[PDB]
Amino acid sequence: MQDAITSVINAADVQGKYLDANSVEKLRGYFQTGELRVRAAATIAANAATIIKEAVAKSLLYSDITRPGGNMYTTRRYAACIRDLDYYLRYATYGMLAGDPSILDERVLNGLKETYNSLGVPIGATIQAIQAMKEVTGSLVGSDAGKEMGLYFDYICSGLS
Amino acid sequence: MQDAITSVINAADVQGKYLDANSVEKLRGYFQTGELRVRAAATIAANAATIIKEAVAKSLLYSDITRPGGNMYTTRRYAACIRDLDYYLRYATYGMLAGDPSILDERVLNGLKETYNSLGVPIGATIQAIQAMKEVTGSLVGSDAGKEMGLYFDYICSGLS
Amino acid sequence: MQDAITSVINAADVQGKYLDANSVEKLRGYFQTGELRVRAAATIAANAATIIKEAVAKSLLYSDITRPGGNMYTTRRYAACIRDLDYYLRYATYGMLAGDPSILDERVLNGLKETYNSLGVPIGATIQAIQAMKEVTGSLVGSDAGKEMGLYFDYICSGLS
Amino acid sequence: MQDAITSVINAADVQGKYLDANSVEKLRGYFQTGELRVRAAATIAANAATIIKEAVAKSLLYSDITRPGGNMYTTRRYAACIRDLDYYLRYATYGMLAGDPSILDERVLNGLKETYNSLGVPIGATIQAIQAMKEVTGSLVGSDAGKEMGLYFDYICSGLS
Amino acid sequence: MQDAITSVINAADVQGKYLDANSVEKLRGYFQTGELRVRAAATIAANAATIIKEAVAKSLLYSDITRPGGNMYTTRRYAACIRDLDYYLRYATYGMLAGDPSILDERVLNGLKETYNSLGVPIGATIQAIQAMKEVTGSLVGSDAGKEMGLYFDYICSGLS
Amino acid sequence: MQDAITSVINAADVQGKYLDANSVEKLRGYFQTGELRVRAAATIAANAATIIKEAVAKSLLYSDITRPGGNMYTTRRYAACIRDLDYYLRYATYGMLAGDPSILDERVLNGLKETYNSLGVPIGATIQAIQAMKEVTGSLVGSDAGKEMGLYFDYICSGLS
Amino acid sequence: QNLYSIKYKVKQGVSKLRDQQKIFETKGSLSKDAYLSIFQAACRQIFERDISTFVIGNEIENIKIQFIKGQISVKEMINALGKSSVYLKEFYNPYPNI
Amino acid sequence: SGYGDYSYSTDRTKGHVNQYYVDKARSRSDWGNRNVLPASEGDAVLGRTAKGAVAVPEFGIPQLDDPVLGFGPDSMVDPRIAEADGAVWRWDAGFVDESMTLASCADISDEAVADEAFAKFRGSVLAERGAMITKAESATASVITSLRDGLYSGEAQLLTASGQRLANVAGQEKIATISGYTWDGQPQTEIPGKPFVKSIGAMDYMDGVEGGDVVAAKVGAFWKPKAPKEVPYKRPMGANTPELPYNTVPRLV
Amino acid sequence: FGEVRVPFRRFPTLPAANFPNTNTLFDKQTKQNSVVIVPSFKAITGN
Amino acid sequence: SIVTKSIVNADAEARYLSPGELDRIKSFVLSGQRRLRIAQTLTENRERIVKQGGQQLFQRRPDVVSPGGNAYGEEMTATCLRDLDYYLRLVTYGIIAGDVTPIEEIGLVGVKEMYSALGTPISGVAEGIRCMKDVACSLLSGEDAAEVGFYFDYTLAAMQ
Amino acid sequence: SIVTKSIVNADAEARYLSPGELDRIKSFVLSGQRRLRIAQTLTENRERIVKQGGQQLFQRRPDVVSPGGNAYGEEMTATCLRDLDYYLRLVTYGIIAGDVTPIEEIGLVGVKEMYSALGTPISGVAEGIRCMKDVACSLLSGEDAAEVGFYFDYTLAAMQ
Ligand SMILES: CCC1=C(C)/C(=C/C2=NC(=C\c3[nH]c(/C=C4\NC(=O)[C@H](C)[C@H]4CC)c(C)c3CCC(=O)O)/C(CCC(=O)O)=C2C)NC1=O
Ligand SMILES: CCC1=C(C)/C(=C/C2=NC(=C\c3[nH]c(/C=C4\NC(=O)[C@H](C)[C@H]4CC)c(C)c3CCC(=O)O)/C(CCC(=O)O)=C2C)NC1=O
Ligand SMILES: CCC1=C(C)/C(=C/C2=NC(=C\c3[nH]c(/C=C4\NC(=O)[C@H](C)[C@H]4CC)c(C)c3CCC(=O)O)/C(CCC(=O)O)=C2C)NC1=O
Ligand SMILES: CCC1=C(C)/C(=C/C2=NC(=C\c3[nH]c(/C=C4\NC(=O)[C@H](C)[C@H]4CC)c(C)c3CCC(=O)O)/C(CCC(=O)O)=C2C)NC1=O
Ligand SMILES: CCC1=C(C)/C(=C/C2=NC(=C\c3[nH]c(/C=C4\NC(=O)[C@H](C)[C@H]4CC)c(C)c3CCC(=O)O)/C(CCC(=O)O)=C2C)NC1=O
Ligand SMILES: CCC1=C(C)/C(=C/C2=NC(=C\c3[nH]c(/C=C4\NC(=O)[C@H](C)[C@H]4CC)c(C)c3CCC(=O)O)/C(CCC(=O)O)=C2C)NC1=O
Ligand SMILES: CCC1=C(C)/C(=C/C2=NC(=C\c3[nH]c(/C=C4\NC(=O)[C@H](C)[C@H]4CC)c(C)c3CCC(=O)O)/C(CCC(=O)O)=C2C)NC1=O
Ligand SMILES: CCC1=C(C)/C(=C/C2=NC(=C\c3[nH]c(/C=C4\NC(=O)[C@H](C)[C@H]4CC)c(C)c3CCC(=O)O)/C(CCC(=O)O)=C2C)NC1=O
Repeated sequence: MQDAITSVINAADVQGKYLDANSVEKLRGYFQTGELRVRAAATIAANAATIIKEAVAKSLLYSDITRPGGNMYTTRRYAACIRDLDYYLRYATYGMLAGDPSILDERVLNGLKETYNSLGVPIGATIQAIQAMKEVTGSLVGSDAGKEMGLYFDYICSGLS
Repeated sequence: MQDAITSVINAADVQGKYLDANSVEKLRGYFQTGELRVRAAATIAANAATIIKEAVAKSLLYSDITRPGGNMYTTRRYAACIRDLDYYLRYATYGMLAGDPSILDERVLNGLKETYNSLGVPIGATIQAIQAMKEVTGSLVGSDAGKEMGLYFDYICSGLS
Repeated sequence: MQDAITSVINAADVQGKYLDANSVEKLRGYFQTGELRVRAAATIAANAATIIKEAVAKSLLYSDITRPGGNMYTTRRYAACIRDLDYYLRYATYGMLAGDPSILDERVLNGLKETYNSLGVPIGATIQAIQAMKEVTGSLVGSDAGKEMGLYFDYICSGLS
Repeated sequence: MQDAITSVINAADVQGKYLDANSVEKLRGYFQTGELRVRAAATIAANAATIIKEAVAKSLLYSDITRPGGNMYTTRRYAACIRDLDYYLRYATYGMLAGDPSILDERVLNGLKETYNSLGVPIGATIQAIQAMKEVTGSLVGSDAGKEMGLYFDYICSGLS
Repeated sequence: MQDAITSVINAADVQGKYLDANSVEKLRGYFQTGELRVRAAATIAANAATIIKEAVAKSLLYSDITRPGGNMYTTRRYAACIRDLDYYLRYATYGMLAGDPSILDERVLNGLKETYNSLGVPIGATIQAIQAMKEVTGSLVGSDAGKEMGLYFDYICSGLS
Repeated sequence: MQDAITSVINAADVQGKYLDANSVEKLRGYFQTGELRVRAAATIAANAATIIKEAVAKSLLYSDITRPGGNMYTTRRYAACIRDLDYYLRYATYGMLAGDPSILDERVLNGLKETYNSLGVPIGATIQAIQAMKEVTGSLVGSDAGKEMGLYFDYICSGLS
Repeated sequence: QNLYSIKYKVKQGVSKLRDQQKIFETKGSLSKDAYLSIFQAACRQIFERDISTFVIGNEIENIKIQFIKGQISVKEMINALGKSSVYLKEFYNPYPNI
Repeated sequence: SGYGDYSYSTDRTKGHVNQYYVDKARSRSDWGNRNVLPASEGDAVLGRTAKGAVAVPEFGIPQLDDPVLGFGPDSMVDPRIAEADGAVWRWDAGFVDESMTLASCADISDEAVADEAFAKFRGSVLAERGAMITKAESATASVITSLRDGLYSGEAQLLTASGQRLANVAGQEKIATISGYTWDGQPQTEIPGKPFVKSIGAMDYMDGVEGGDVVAAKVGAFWKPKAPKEVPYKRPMGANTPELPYNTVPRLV
Repeated sequence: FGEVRVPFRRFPTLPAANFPNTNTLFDKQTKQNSVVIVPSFKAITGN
Repeated sequence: SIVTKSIVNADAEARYLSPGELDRIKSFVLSGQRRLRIAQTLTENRERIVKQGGQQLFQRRPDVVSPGGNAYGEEMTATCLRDLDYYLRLVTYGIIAGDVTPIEEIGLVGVKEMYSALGTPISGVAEGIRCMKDVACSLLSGEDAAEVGFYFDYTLAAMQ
Repeated sequence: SIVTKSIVNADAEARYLSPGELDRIKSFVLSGQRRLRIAQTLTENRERIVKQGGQQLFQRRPDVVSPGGNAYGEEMTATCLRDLDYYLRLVTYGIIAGDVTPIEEIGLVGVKEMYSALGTPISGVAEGIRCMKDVACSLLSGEDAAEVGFYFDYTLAAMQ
């Protein structure tokens, strides 16, 4: 994984360069938003279970997928999918704190579509549940942190589609 | 391709045997149901377009796959998928007339999952469209012919999954 | 793994249905043959070593594969192949007791052809040894149990070819 | 192939959206640089042979690969490799005009590493010749167009490595 | 394909060398045996059908493979295998004339084991038929030409095993 | 692993043969060169570090791969590559002592190209470093032992390319 | 240099995962939470994920209580974990011996 | 796939193994040295039975046309039929063995063997069923007490969302209240000095409510009331009085 | 690992192709596919 | 299923089924007929069982249907009765299988996680299952009721 | 980076970042501005730092540039100054990252192996780094020089 600072340092180091004015620009940009990022991460850690509960209730709780024949019918499957949503929320929070989606590429999206296709998990319903989670999360953390979190939520949805 | 008669003759010939009582049993079984098979094949040839139209309308016509971003969004993709459904119906009719799914293995299922995976065609939606087509086809041809046709429909769905 | 009872219950549960008359038909069919199945499994457990010995003696004991250059020339290879035949017999017995070949798919046939191809094990000789074992096993257990066991022996041979 | 305009229109159409302010941003960005792109493409079309000649002279003209034993020793191989370099330059020019490297994926990089590996063509020397061509091309077209062209040159080198 | 002369010229050319005393040694060696090679090739062209007939009669004509269940039971399979033996004899003659087995690698052995394994053709019986053909061919052409031909016969058998 | 003696014994044993005159020919050939092989192996064990140092100095020490951006820029990568060169030298010495490159196939070349491709290690530079090591090693051990060692050096380079 | 050339050079590597790894182990005088989070780290290594989605709850309870009390070492807990009914159901029943 | 189709399964042939001491009966001299006898009537010598006799056309002309007299579908099988073809000897090919026939096994519709049967089945599974139930409630009591004793309330547990669900369970079932965080992420506390300080009173010292609202929670020795809990006296501590410093207070430790 | 440490991923260097096989094992998610990564090592000439 | 579990437990040890396991399979296939009869009786009296269990639950736990409770309202009460019907169906499956594998693989593994994510008190589900157990055992004979409650007790233990 | 290291150390334990780790990330992002200022000052005075460090090294270790020494000749002296510039750049990276991860992952892991394979005395490199440390700390304030030498000291310790 590499955060914004690591990415800037890598871009400068891969050219044998010292950190010039543009690197300082990006570094100041990250340092100004770090405190908002910490606030949002704390608030999201506070209310993870309620966020997942509300997203599931608004997205797929009463649809036909929770009915016999659906992919998430039995109790095993319901528990597995809520665990998946918890994974997505936690990794989106990591990406928001780091300011860089490389952790999502390395730890989440690598081989996820193939696993879901082998298992038979519907991708569209998953993307819609992540979109509903984006709504609740932006709601709870306010506009700026919600846009920051929605960046990585949309990153996960694009990597999954 | 080999039908029921060809399969019985092959099983007898691969042992240097003459057609004994069990071969006669199977041959009589096929000869008794042949006329029902011809009736069903004629009726299905009569109403192929309406069967495909009704299956598409009940399975994926108003879902999100037909909207922008969906696999069959543009007109090219819609036409391609209805052509695919026509293929499936015609080959299921061939298999029902022959009483043997070997034509499905040789002409349909061979390398189909790999083609769909390279193209990005959703397999679950395809299997569900074939299941909806099974409903309409059994509906139109009555109970016995519908079970016969559903045998090969389920064969295609199992070979695709 | 799923036996006949598990398969019937799954077919009924995947539709939200209660066990109707056809499920009762299949369940009675399994319950009537269970005692014969137990008898055959006991007799096969009694004489596994002699069955394997006689099958090897009639199938590949004096052929050229046991001579220098043959796949099972050295003592390592001879022991490995007799262990393989023991595996096949034990898993065929499991499948006969369960009345369902899914254990053969999950525990035996999954990736077996690829392993044999990487090792260089001749597939035709293996299938012929399994066919010879089918003869001795049906011989020892009588006609009905021999047909039951030969079902799963032929299942293994078809999955291997 | 899709250019910048096609990519923006596709991103908007795959969501059922009208072209909003961000699409206008990207479209204006392409329209502002189009004239510089046309100038660079004309200049590169003017001096393709001299660019290839100078890149070959600075990269691999006197190395050991042109001597007996090296790849491209005989006249057939020399002509084939200069034709390859002409291909790379022409397709990089197409990509620079389009503002999108999808043509490189569809018409150049698809199955190129495998062809070179089957033929025995050294990949490192090819990448170095493309890098030398990038120098001369940026030299001839000036700084901005040289960075634009170097984008697609590096795209080809990354797809080849 | 490359014969003895082509191989010597290639070994000399791949080092930027002129043909020195060792190349002259090999070239004289080939030129001395060329006339015997032409005699043997003519005699083998004269009696190809009888050679194949006698090899088949001594190797697999009355075995169980020509019986129902064998791989060469029906008339299609018998004709196919005698055509295969004709291929082997003709290509061994080409290799003997050229003094180099590279034609066997390029035109015969490339993907032959895989084709035979997919078809189910027994490899041991094929190797034994080729060995029987080696006997008759050496018999008909005399000792020196028979050793020359047996070199390439054994090359084919080793590439097939 | 199998040396020259093991290979001869295996070729004789795979045919049920006793060691005849040709096996004696090969065995005498190995026994005559064994003492030279031991001398060369001792001398190479004496000067491994200096051989690797001189090969690296003549092949890639001042090129651009050791600068920022190049593979082996950082100290980790430099140490890793010199360890790789030590591996190659030690295994070439093993192969020279054994008179058989099977140890190189089993312990070195198996899955090496794939590892280097996943890591991004340039194959051409590696082959050139091995070629430079071949020069120094032949230099230090004299003509005959240098040709012996160069056989296995070229074997590694061909297996890597 | 540009984004394509830089991204290629930044990725050349074994992976940063090798540096970015932490080991668990029992040091002297751990409390009972410290024992719990070590047990939960074992469940993620031997079972590849948290157990609660594929167990009832009463399957490895006595193994957890035993390790939290300091009665068994880490190696004994891992050995007992690998020969539980949970490990048999997840990584033995659905696969071949190979 | 067609008619003449090769299968390893249906290949009874020594072509994949080279057993060159096996072919088909060819010469008249082959009957004394290599071949035994045909195993069926398809493999029989042309125009003869499997045993070597001339094949006769198996059926006659029915005398005695009559439904009550005369042979019919109700007529019993004469025992000398099986004696005529030699099927009564154990070395014959058609020797029937009824010990492994399906007809020899017990009917299941018969109520009698069914009730004889179920008791025998329950007798085996009783012990294992009881053991598994005992194990389940053991696990439940263990988790109730480690919930009450502070396990699962460390903040490393309260950070994960499954830990939060377990805390909400412990609260909802009235087992114990776990002090978590406020909505903005700060730790809850009743006294603002240190974090996670929870309330007390009137239910931390009540018994029989260890697993309240949990259905049939058997924790401890539920089969009896507990000892009266009285020891209101101080024992002098010999060599174990905590020695503190004089003229000062142990600040902290 | 001794008796105090929990096992971990362990990027190997010199078991001769242990590196890429170990990488494929750990880089795949649970139940990603039906493949067997190491059905056997391809046969060498000899015994 | 008993046959399946015997086969796996014998498969791990790389041995055929010993005569004890075969004895037990035999005893099971012999009792299959009364197993099907008991499953019949429980299966086709499902409406009364669910209704009377729902009553005993709502009288024992008025909070769940009190204003705001998890099963508060028409729809939530219907959903809770749906859950009770689910578990009765699973109990019939387990009765015919001869072992709690069907009940435990469907409806018991991860049940605490699901009901915690839904906000439902698991003790209420346990109470409902106990009430259904009493109602269902009221309709059976002595030995039949003993054998049938054998599975309700396991479902209650797993749902603590 | 401090954020990265906190994230990995929290990831191994399968927990979110505790309030201490978040506190420390907050303090880091708040000090990022003076971190960038210090990196500025060290970055754009690189020529004098490398030159004056090279002098102090060559006066303290005349053997390395003596006739035959490792850095003997124009080219070798230029290469040694190149190495000193490498390490100054890495120190600036570490200053902006807030932790020695950039310095240690680039230029410290396996440095002894590299310099032993090159024939360079590692103690000479340590002397050069110490001289550059004094020269660079001369241009900073008290607290800034203290925080900047914090990384030179780590680089020296790793290079023993
Ligand atoms: C086969 C095993 C199995 C079970 C058990 C299962 C349960 C299950 N129970 C649900 C809801 C529910 N379940 C209840 C149940 C209750 N409320 C109470 O107060 C009582 C304690 C309890 C009834 C005894 C309620 C109220 C809901 C709706 C919750 C909501 O939507 O807010 C839902 C979400 C909606 C739906 O029914 O599809 C599932 C999936 N799924 C399964 O596959
Ligand atoms: C860290 C990144 C990461 C993810 C996300 C991941 C997912 C993952 N999801 C799984 C299953 C699953 N995932 C779901 C999820 C869903 N069902 C639905 O209908 C919804 C659309 C969706 C939830 C939103 C279900 C139901 C299963 C169980 C499949 C089964 O039991 O057959 C499994 C199989 C493992 C097991 O449960 O035994 C894995 C490995 N692994 C990872 O390493
Ligand atoms: C972007 C290019 C594009 C087009 C054009 C498109 C058309 C399209 N038109 C549809 C239906 C339809 N379209 C019409 C249209 C008409 N009825 C009339 O009498 C008129 C002549 C005409 C309106 C001018 C009707 C009535 C239906 C519904 C038909 C039915 O459901 O029976 C449907 C099926 C349901 C749906 O809308 O998802 C598709 C996919 N899809 C595409 O991707
Ligand atoms: C085996 C077949 C074969 C040929 C023929 C061959 C030719 C060849 N000629 C070359 C150069 C050259 N060749 C010439 C030749 C000439 N100048 C004149 O005015 C005369 C007309 C002519 C001599 C008769 C010159 C001057 C160069 C160097 C050109 C330069 O570097 O600018 C080069 C580039 C440098 C090198 O020699 O490696 C190659 C590869 N390569 C081959 O593999
Ligand atoms: C199912 C289609 C089919 C056919 C027809 C078939 C024929 C066939 N005929 C054979 C031999 C033979 N066939 C004959 C037949 C004849 N001699 C005469 O003069 C007459 C004209 C003719 C009899 C009408 C003879 C003499 C041989 C033995 C030849 C020898 O061994 O030299 C053989 C070699 C030995 C063997 O029988 O296995 C085959 C495979 N195989 C097949 O799969
Ligand atoms: C030029 C090099 C070359 C060879 C050798 C070659 C062989 C080859 N042999 C084939 C079949 C065959 N080959 C045989 C051969 C044999 N059966 C036996 O029992 C014997 C051991 C053996 C003869 C010695 C038979 C029986 C078939 C037919 C398979 C079938 O019809 O299923 C086929 C399938 C094509 C067809 O007949 O439709 C090919 C392509 N192709 C090539 O390009
Ligand atoms: C016994 C046979 C065998 C070999 C050869 C082998 C190689 C091997 N080389 C590796 C890395 C490496 N190998 C190199 C090598 C080079 N860089 C260059 O520029 C040069 C061209 C080349 C040296 C000549 C480098 C730089 C790495 C480190 C990659 C990284 O850190 O990202 C790794 C990753 C393990 C690690 O260092 O953590 C393995 C497993 N393994 C084996 O089992
Ligand atoms: C970013 C981390 C990093 C470092 C540090 C690094 C060092 C490095 N130092 C080198 C050489 C060298 N380095 C020195 C250095 C010295 N001589 C002395 O006496 C002094 C003690 C010392 C200067 C302080 C010399 C003389 C050479 C050339 C050695 C030779 O070519 O013989 C080389 C080979 C040529 C080159 O510079 O490309 C490398 C790769 N590479 C890296 O990636």
